[PDB]
Amino acid sequence: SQTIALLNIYRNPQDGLRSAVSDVEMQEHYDEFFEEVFTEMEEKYGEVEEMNVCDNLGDHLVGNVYVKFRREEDAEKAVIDLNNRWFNGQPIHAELSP
Amino acid sequence: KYWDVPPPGFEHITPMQYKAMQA
Repeated sequence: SQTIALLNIYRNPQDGLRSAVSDVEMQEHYDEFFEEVFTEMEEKYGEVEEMNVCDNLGDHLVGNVYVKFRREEDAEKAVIDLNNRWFNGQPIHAELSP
Repeated sequence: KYWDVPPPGFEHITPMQYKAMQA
């Protein structure tokens, strides 16, 4: 497989005007996170074909990250190295995703 | 900001040794 999955790596615990402000901050926090992960994927593991940060239950609280590397080789090596790294105070749980 | 930031107090063991204790 060329795709790897970083399990529950995207965390995010805690009117009208409040909703709009909340939407913006979440979006900016999402984009910051994305760039953060994407850049590292390309910098140390290889060329990324596709990448997405998911919202598992739909509550924006937790999500997986999927990275499709152009090369099956890069993917397999990323999984091994990533499983030996920390991310935001938690160990990473990497896995090849069929 | 995120990369390689270990849980407080566990910088001296590896992520794999930390995960081994999770259940």
